[PDB]
Amino acid sequence: MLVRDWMTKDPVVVAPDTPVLEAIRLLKEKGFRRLPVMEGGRLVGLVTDKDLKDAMPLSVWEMNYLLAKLTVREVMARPVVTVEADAPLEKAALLMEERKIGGLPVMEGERLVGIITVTDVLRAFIEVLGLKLGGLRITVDIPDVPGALAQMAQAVPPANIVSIATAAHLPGYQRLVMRVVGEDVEGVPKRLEAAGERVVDVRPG
Amino acid sequence: MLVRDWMTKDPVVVAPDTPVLEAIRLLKEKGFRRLPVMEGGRLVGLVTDKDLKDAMPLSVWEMNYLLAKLTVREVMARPVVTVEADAPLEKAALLMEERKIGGLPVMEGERLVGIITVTDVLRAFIEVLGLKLGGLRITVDIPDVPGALAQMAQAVPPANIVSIATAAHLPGYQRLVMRVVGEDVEGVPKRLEAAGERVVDVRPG
Amino acid sequence: MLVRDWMTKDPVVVAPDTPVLEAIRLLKEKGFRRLPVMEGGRLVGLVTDKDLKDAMPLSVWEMNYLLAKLTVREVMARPVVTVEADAPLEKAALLMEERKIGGLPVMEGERLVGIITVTDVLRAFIEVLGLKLGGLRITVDIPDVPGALAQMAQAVPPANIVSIATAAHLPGYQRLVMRVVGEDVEGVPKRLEAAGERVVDVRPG
Amino acid sequence: MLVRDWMTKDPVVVAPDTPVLEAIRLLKEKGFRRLPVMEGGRLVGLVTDKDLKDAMPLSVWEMNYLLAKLTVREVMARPVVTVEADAPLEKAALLMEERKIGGLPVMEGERLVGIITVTDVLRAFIEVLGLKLGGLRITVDIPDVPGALAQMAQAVPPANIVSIATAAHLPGYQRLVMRVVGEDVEGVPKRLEAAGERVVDVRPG
Repeated sequence: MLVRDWMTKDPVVVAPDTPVLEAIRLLKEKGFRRLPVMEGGRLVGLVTDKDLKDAMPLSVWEMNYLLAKLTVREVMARPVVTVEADAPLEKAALLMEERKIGGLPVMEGERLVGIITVTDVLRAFIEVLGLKLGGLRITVDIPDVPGALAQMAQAVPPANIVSIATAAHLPGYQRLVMRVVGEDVEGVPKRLEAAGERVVDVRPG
Repeated sequence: MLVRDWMTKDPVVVAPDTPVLEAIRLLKEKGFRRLPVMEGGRLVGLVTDKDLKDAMPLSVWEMNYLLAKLTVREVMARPVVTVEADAPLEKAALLMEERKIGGLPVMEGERLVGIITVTDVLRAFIEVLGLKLGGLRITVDIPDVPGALAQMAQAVPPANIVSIATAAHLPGYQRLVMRVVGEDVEGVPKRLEAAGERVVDVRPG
Repeated sequence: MLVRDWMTKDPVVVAPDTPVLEAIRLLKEKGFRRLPVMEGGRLVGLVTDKDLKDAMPLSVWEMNYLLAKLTVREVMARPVVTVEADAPLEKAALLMEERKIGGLPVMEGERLVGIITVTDVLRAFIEVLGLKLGGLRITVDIPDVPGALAQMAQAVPPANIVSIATAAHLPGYQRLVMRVVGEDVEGVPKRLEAAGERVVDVRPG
Repeated sequence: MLVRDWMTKDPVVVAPDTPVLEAIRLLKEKGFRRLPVMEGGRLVGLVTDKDLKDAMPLSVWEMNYLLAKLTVREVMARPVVTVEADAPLEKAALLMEERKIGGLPVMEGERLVGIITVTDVLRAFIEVLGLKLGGLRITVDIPDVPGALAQMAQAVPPANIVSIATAAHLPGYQRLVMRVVGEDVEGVPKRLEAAGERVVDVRPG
């Protein structure tokens, strides 16, 4: 799970002296929403469609004249928050959530290699947790001692586990959301509690 | 993991006859970005800040006069895609990613109880997968036979497993990204491969 | 020559609480350019198309929202300069030129009966000076003694004089621009100087 | 009375490729309202502040982007109506009233020497008719036979006549508006009708 595997490569970039209104049209016609800003071959700022639209430099033309001449440099954000291409996917999600952002320029050190957004990170979590694989979504409470998860896992075969998440740490218990697939997945809930495990609920993957 | 646990409750709503420009200012001053549209006490449409801004009904005043009178009804989207409050968190992420959306009205049947966004879903995944718990992030390749994960898990104690994801299904092997925490977590990589497991890489949680 | 004879009757009026953008459209669709403002059945202000257009109450929508709600009261001019319907036409021209204005509400005391503009005053001067009657335009220098004009005028018959203007008061001489029409107008220049008058130049009416 | 004597010399001009919004600001900061358009050293068009403001090339930015790039060439009027510098003042008034215009580029053949407006023409009529000279404004009805005006004029001395206009051609009578000044002007009304002339009314110049 790397940023590389989910980023969009070769994004559109813009220059600081690019006129605000030109930047806007560029974002419209190429389907993007944020625009990293290059100068001297280095990343010097970042602009979103919002930033451009909410730009504030009056009558209708003093204003209109002012927007017409406002440049990207005057509205771009810095310093820009970025992630390394080779970073774990989860780092991007962390950065995005911490700082309220929906998008993130992807770097190799000083170079720009792509862009990763919130919907890219969503796709990634959807893939690696198997949210599209059907099977069964099982919430189960296991004792919160080190060896318990290994013991719970023996009930699943012949079926497979694709992902486990901790819904909650509880007094005496760790509450797992578990997705299982494959052979005789329907048998899993039985086996789990017949093996003395505490099965909270079960629905389709 | 329910939509309930991550949604923002009691969102701002608007009426179809609300003027487009009034809706915009409402979104500015209350910090939201999408606006469900209520009528007759039912959800009849949905509008984003983008929808409102990109509205197209001319000189500067014919246009200006036209925006001034354009109503929410003329630009709202339907039918609105929603999720039930009691739905698993993962359902929201699925809906958002499928349909390119960043936000989702939350319902109890016909009633409106809140709103859940992409950053809410991010927070949720960040919590349940433990991306903020430190410990160790371990990519490990285990044989892709039913019983293998149970066997791999016995190496972790005295440390705990908080979450497992499948980075990839490979020939002969399932590649897991595993986050482990607690007592002697540093010992885990040793134990894993000393137990014959195939440890791909290790970095800090 | 009265204001009455040249004014446009029953002009469009507006109220102080009329929205600026509504006033603008009203001026577009009825062909006017200034809008007297009535309240309580009295004249309380005056607005031009310029005043409305150059109105200044920001981003593009804060501005747009602001214009949308700006009222005529906030941009109207007062006190309003007016002329009485029964006033000599020349009074309007004087008021318009003194105060740079192109239009003038026409009153009967406190009541509003019409509107007179610069092009109305132009029409009037064009009519009463006969600028469309053809004939001859004669610049002539007569001595600047009281009886001279009477003496110059005897040369015109059988032709008629329609108007006389003073192009300049000169040392020893008053320089007249005179328009003559009718029978044997071509004979006038001859008769004038043959009568010892000083004929500066002659062109077609 | 020439256009020369009342025109504003050395007006601001603009080029066809001048951006509409730049032309507008130029008119604001130099106090003019129309802008002749020069190219190749010849007059190729004319633009008013209205023309520029009412320009119509959509969302708020497609529009805004479009105005930003609209050039004077796309909105200028032609062919341009002009007057020769050496033309009689009255020609300008005729052109302005005929064609609804408030301004007129002033030429010497192919060259541009100035600009004359409606308020310039007003000033001129105000000067040559003596509307600011006080004295008496006398409406008088004289018989409409060739010799009558000469005969009426003998009553004015010792006072002077500065201008005569024809308010109306009537059955049997020409109705004159006459402005008289100087010595014993108060005596004129007496003398006129005592000389059998028909004095309609009298007010201050």
